[PDB]
Amino acid sequence: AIRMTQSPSSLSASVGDRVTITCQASQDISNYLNWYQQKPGKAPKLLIYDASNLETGVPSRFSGSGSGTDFTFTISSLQPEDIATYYCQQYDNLPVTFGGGTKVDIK
Amino acid sequence: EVQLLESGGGLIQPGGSLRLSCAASGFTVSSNYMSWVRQAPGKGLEWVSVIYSGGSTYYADSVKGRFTISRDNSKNTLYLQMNSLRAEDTAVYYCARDHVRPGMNIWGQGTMVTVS
Amino acid sequence: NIIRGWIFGTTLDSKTQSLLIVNNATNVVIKVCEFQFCNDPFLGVNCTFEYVSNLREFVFKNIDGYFKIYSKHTPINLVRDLPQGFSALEPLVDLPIGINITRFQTLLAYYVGYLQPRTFLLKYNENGTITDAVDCAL
Amino acid sequence: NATRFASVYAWNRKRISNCVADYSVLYNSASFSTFKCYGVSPTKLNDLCFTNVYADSFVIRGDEVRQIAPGQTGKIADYNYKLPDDFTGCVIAWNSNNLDSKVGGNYNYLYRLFRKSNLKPFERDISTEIYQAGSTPCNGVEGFNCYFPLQSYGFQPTNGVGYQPYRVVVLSFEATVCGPKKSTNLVKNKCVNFNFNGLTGTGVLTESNKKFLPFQQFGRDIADTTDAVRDPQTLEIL
Amino acid sequence: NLDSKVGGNYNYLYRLFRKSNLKPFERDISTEIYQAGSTPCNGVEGFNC
Ligand SMILES: *[C@@H]1O[C@H](CO)[C@@H](O)[C@H](O)[C@H]1NC(C)=O
Ligand SMILES: *[C@@H]1O[C@H](CO)[C@@H](O)[C@H](O)[C@H]1NC(C)=O
Repeated sequence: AIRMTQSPSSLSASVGDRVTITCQASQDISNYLNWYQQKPGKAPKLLIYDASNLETGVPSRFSGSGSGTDFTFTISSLQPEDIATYYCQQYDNLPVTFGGGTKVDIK
Repeated sequence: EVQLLESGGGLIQPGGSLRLSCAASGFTVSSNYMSWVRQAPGKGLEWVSVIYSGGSTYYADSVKGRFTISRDNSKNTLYLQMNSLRAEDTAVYYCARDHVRPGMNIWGQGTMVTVS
Repeated sequence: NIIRGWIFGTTLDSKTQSLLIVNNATNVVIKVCEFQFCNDPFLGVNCTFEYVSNLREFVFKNIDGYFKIYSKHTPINLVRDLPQGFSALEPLVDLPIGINITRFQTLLAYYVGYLQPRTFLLKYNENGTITDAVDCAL
Repeated sequence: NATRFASVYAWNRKRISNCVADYSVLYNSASFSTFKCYGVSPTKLNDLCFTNVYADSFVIRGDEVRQIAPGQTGKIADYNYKLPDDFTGCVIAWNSNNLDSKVGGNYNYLYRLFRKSNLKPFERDISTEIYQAGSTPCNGVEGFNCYFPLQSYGFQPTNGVGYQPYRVVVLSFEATVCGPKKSTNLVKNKCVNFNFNGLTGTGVLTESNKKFLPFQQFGRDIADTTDAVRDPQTLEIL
Repeated sequence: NLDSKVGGNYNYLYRLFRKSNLKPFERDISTEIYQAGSTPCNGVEGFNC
C-alpha cells in the first residue's frame, strides 16, 4: 500500500505570508493527488485535484504543483479564514491513502 | 440542490452491528463512484470502502470481511453495513461522492459511531 | 468454356457462409465468405477460408465436415448426350470447411446426378487404377 | 510485431484459422514481462489442436496488467475488457514506453471510465454516448452529471513503471489450427517402428518397385494389409 | 469449518509441476526447482524456474 508523508505537521504564519506544505509519495502516483481543507468540525472540502488543478470556486490564492512522487501545496497570501487542517490523498491506486495532515494557525 | 445527508450513527457495544444510511440529492448514486471515509477523534482521514458505477466493491484491509457497502436505486441512498464492531472503529463516518472529474466531489457531514 | 463456377450453401443470401468456386479464365478461386448473391448471379459473356490457384466430370460430397471434390477430364466428340464408357475420377480437393450444404447452383449443357448408398465391386489393375466396376444391386 | 495498437475500449480481434501454429516463437522470447496461461501449458501447446484461436490486442497501464485475468475487477476488467472465469488461453504483456509515450504526452490511447454495468466476457463497448450520471438527462451535451465516458491515458516517458504503456496480446483457444509436429530422418534395411501420416506399424522399409499415382499414399495387399507407403517429405515409395 | 481461515489458510500445498506422472502409491516430497524452460535453474528460482 502507498504511504503519503506530509510536512510540516503544524504551521503558523502571518496574514498575507506565503504558506507552502509538501507531500511525498512512497511510490509514483503520476499526478493523481488531491488536496482537502477541513475547517474545525466540518467535513473535508476539496480544493486541489490532480496535483495542480484548482476546483471551481476556490480562491486564486491556493496553488498546487508536482508530479511523480513529490508534490507541493501553496497559499499565496494567507487569510484568517484559511485556518484548517489540510490533507493530501492519492486515489488512482488502491487502497486510497491520506497524508498525515497539516494544521494551520494565524499569527 | 446537490448535498449528502447521512444518519445512523450512535453508541454500540463491541462486536455489535450498525448500518449507516447516506441519502443523496442532485445525482444518481447507482451511476457514480461512492466512498466511505472515517476520521478517528484527533487523528487524520482513513479510507474505508468504494463502490464503482458498475457495482464492484473494494474495502480497506482493516474492515475487510466485517464492513459491507451497498446502495438502493429506488431511494438513492448509500449504505454501510458494519459487523463485528471494535473499539477502534469509533470515528465520524463521512460518505462522499468520489471525485472523478471537475466539480463532482461532495462530502457528507459524517455521523458519530461510538463503539463502547 | 461457358460453365465457370459453382455456389454451395443453405440460403446463399448473405445469412450464412456459402462456398463460392470461380475459375476466372486463368485463376481458380475458392471462398467461403457470407456472400450476398444476386437473383441471377451471371458473369459477363465473414470469411473462414480463401484459396487461389471436351468433357469434365466432378463429384462433390460433404462427409463429417469435409467437402470432397473429385474430378476427371477427357476429350469427347459428341453433343446430344453423355458418352458411353467407363472412367474413374481422382480426388483433387478435400476442404476442411465444415460448412453443411443443402443446396447449390451453377455459374455459366450439363448433367446432374445424385448419389445413393450402394455397394460396388471395383477392379484395380496392376497399375493401381480402376478399370471396371460392378454395382452389387443392379 | 504490429506497428499500431488499439485503445483498450476498442480492442482489436484477429481470427486465426487454418494454419500450423509455432508457439516456440513466443515462450522462447525474453522480451515479455508478463506471460500467464490458463487451462493450458505454454510448452505443451505445439501438441494441441484447436478449432479457432483468437488474438486480442490493446494498450493499458502497467498497473492494470493484473486485471487481464479471470475473475478480476477494476476500471479495465469491468468496463473495457473482461475475461471469463473459465478462460482457456494465455495473456502476454510487455512494456512499450519507448513506442507509445510521447514527450508532450500521448493521448491517442483511451480507456472507458463510466459504465452503468460491468462488461460480460469478451464484450467490446465502443460507445461515445454521454454518460448520464445525474437525475436529469444529458441529450448528448456535456456538463454536470453528464460526462464523456472515455478517459485518456497520459503516457509520458517520465512516468513510473506502473504508468507506462504496456502492449497486451490475449490468445483464446476454442480443427484448423495445430502445432508443428516435426519429423526425423528415416533409415532403411533395419527393423523400425514407424508412424507415417496417419498409420503406424512395425517393419523394414525398403526401396520399392511400384509406381504409385501422384495422389496415392498407402499401399494395400490383397488381404487388406498395408504394403507400401509414400514418404511425406521425399517423393519416394517405400 | 476446520481448514478454512478468514485471511486464507495456505498451510495445505499441492505439487503443480513434475517431469513425469507418479507411479502408483509413489510419494514425492522433493523441493527441487522445476525448470519450465530451456535455461537451467541451478537451484535458483525465477523465470521458467
Ligand atoms: C503401367 O505403368 C507402366 C509404367 O509406369 C507402363 O509401362 C505400363 O504400360 C502401365 N500399364 C498399362 C496397362 O498401361
Ligand atoms: C521439404 O523440405 C526439404 C528441406 O527442408 C526439401 O528438401 C524438400 O524438397 C521439401 N519437399 C517438398 C515436397 O517441398
